[PDB]
Amino acid sequence: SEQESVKEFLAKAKEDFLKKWENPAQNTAHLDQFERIKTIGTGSFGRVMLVKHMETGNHYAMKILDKQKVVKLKQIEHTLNEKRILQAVNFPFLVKLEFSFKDNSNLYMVMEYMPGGDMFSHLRRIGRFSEPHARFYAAQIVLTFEYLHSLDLIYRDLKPENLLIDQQGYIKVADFGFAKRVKGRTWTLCGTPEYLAPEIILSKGYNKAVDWWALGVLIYEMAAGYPPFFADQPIQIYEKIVSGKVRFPSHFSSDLKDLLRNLLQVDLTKRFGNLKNGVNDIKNHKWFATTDWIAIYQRKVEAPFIPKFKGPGDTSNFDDYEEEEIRVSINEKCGKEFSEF
Amino acid sequence: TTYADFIASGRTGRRNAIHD
Ligand SMILES: O=S(=O)(c1cccc2cnccc12)N1CCCNCC1
Repeated sequence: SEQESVKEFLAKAKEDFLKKWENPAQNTAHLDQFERIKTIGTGSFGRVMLVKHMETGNHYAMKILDKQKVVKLKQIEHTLNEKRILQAVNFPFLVKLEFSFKDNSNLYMVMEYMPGGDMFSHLRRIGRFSEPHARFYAAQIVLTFEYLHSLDLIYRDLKPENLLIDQQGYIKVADFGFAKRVKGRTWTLCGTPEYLAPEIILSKGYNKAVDWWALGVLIYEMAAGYPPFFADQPIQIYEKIVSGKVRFPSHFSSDLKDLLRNLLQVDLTKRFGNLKNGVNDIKNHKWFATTDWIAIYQRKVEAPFIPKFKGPGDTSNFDDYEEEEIRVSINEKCGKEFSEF
Repeated sequence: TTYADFIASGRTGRRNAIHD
């Protein structure tokens, strides 16, 4: 019964996505419509600035990508993926792209602004989240991954740094630099070292299952306060990931441990989210027995934590960064490479 | 403790994505 309604939701959600996917929105604003206030982050590539749209007085987070820097880092195809996917999608725990445009020098992606900061800041500061607090957030990622994978999208960069906390204490996934629409396998080495599935490390050719492995890393990090595999250098992290051993805090409930052994499973035929019953092997698990999935989607569950509102354009929940000027050259750079943007 | 080893490690700040 439950599953047939999920099916119906997802079929309607796919029709919506396809229209925007085959016909992307393009050139929907211009830089001179925004007042630049402050740099509030750096992503996989580029920088993100608090801005204010003059015509509405809305505040937004604008990501700026230097087209020449993107070509040198061989991210052309990934940045086109990123804007094409983000303009097409629509789900409550995905940050919304409000405008996109480009000029002679840069690409711009203007997104809704979450003044509360990201899970990284809050997690590091308090040390670790309780299990109920961790499950509240995990549940949102489980549904989001359910939404994305049904559209044939792999996300490929789950980590606390990419999860914004809204004014209701719910998540928005906020960086799509590696998101990709693929049916079947793909091979690019990308993601963040602590979060990489063993099949990525081993140049093996992978699918959506790497997102579920990354979920296991996230849950563990939220509940332990540190990642399951850590070291001072990436190569030392990769050895630990491929070894196939993992150790849990003594405070993890036996159900948490058993969820996590099934997500951090090196064996792809045994890894939860991958099997015949897909996402329901996760959703029906015991660690999740208290979770009401519809109440999470609707935002009826009480959030464990609500960031302090110090205004629509307050930036105290982000760190300070170096301010680079936006330089727009008088000549067009990389026109052909980015024509579809 | 494991928490103490992590907190003394060089990877407690924001982690960059990797690539080819
Ligand atoms: O500055 S952000 O890039 C950012 C990106 C996209 C939308 C945003 C909306 N509100 C705040 C920050 C936002 N961000 C802070 C930590 C770095 N990782 C991604 C989240």
